Amino acid sequence: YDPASLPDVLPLYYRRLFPFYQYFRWLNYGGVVKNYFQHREFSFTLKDDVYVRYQSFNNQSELEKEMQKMCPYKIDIGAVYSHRPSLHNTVKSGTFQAQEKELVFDIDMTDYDDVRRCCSSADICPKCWTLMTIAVRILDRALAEDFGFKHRLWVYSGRRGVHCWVCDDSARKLSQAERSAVAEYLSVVKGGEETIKKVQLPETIHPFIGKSLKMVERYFEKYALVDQDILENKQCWDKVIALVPEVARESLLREFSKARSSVERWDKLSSCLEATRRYSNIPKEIMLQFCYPRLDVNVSKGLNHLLKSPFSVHPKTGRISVPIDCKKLDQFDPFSVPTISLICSELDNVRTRDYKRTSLAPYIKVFEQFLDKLDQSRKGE
Amino acid sequence: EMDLFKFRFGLLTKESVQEFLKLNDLQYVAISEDEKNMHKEDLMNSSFGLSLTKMEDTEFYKVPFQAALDLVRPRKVFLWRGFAFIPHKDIVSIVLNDFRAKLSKALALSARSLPVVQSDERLQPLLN
Ligand SMILES: [Zn+2]
Repeated sequence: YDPASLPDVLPLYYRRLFPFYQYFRWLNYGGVVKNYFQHREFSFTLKDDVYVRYQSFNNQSELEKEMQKMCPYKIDIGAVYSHRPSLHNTVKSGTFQAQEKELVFDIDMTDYDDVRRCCSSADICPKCWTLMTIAVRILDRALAEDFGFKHRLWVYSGRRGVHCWVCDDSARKLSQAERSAVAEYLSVVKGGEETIKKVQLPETIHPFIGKSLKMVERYFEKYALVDQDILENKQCWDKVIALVPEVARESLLREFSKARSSVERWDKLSSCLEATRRYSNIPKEIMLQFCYPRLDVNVSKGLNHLLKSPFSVHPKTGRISVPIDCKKLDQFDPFSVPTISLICSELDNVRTRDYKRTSLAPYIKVFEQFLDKLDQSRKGE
Repeated sequence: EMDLFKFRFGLLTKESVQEFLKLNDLQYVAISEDEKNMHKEDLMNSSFGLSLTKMEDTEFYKVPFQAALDLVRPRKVFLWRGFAFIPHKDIVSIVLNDFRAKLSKALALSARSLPVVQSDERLQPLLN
């Protein structure tokens, strides 16, 4: 993909591929609340990194128009305000307030850098994507069981991670404090680059942590012991040794000198820890420190946060921010995600059904199913 | 008024407390015994320092998680389907919040209905 080719393709996509009808269905939420779509904030990033916010639109036609006119490189969705953002200058000071917004989570592979060995920075590979695969299951289950949020849209971020939009009416009316509470409840791996032991579970395992460890276990052997090989050599297993009390460290080292496979080393570590009881949760702390999602509480706490819009185009990879089907999560491949160049090649190879002829169709289908569920909830209620 | 209310709440036995919470449609739980057995292990691991038999001797309440922020935030109460299961100090705070809201509204309305009372000389020397 040639990023110099981005300015050539962006218009066509925004003209014949961007799913505006479903997009308006989403952000309009069945028209129940008046001025809901009209008070939504958008922000655009144009060529040469020119940023504009407090953009609002009257209806789908105005949005389609101004978007096709601007051809933005980035589209971010923001809060629904007390008035129309376009007229925020006209609103008396203090009377312009963000009132409702989806509850959103951003999980970014870059935040896992201190604990992955295959890639670094913005590089991803099939060996590390399983971490995202774990996160979506660990988090989404909580959101479906502990909090009872029923309408959850998971979206690929385009490069390094995934976003989650929780769109239940209750989740859209949550205050800042309630959002911060939700984020802290879901958050376990606490600390920066200056801390080595980032998980310190108490004697009692809270049911949520038990279910997160249960989800982790299913994948741990493949991710950590086979793929990541977190015990390949001394430079790496020294870390895991650094994560357990010194008392057994020596006892482990000799054992790790006689083990040929990291699965064997894990068995040995588990046996040694079991023999050594307050430390019976130490293996769980290691698993969490290598597998549990990291959440930027600043992303989810603030109501006025602008997050990458679904079906955006990644300025560098060119991939489309496509929704991820929860059931088919295990089959999701971030490298097969349609790029803008591929879908423009597909478009120029054959009115409201043009996208069905591209590789974008199944993802718009997943989005349509999610919107159908939202409509059913709006009606039934 | 808030102070007085707090004191009185502080003097309420758990039974009486629940009665109050019901009569005003505050609906802070009360879980059934069958549901309690259904989530026995989860409840046991949720409440800190709760023994098996002692837990069998206790009854929880179901509250929307938006009211248990201070409990949920450090993960000291189980959440299931948007409701926290809170055992039998902080609750008074929530009750008081509700009370205060209501009372403020009421005072506003009363200040709006003042002209009707000023004409009653009998009650003017007192109230004014
Ligand atoms: Zn990798």
